[PDB]
Amino acid sequence: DQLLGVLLEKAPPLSLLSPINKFQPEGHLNRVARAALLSDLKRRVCAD
Amino acid sequence: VGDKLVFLEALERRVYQATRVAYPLIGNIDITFIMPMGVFQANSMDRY
Amino acid sequence: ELAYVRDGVIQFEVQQPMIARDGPHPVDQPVHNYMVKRIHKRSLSAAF
Repeated sequence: DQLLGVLLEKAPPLSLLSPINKFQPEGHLNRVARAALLSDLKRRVCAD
Repeated sequence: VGDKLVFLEALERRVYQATRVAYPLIGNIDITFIMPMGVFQANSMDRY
Repeated sequence: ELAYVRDGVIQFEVQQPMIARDGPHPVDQPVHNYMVKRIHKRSLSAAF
């Protein structure tokens, strides 16, 4: 059941990331905006 | 409940018998700690 | 009639089947266990 764990291995963290990709229609932002979004995501993950 | 209807059954008491194999889907966090020496008072602000 | 009958025997069985669907447990070897039955006698006393 788990000896051949090729198909039974999928743990993508998306619960805290789904809104951040749903809000953006395209996501083509600048470097400052990308860095701010990354810092906000890191802070949210730390304070979860 | 609410507006959702998802099948839910007690598979813990029927699969793995709760005593044969370890429970799957177990995470791990590898964090590290740093302890800086610190800094001293500039001229006076060290006590009250 | 149980007074004239001594201690009997118990029915214990073990199974060593194959292994084909579960978590990745380490490979082991079939082993057997030995058990004994030691029951003492306890009784109080009374008099008039």
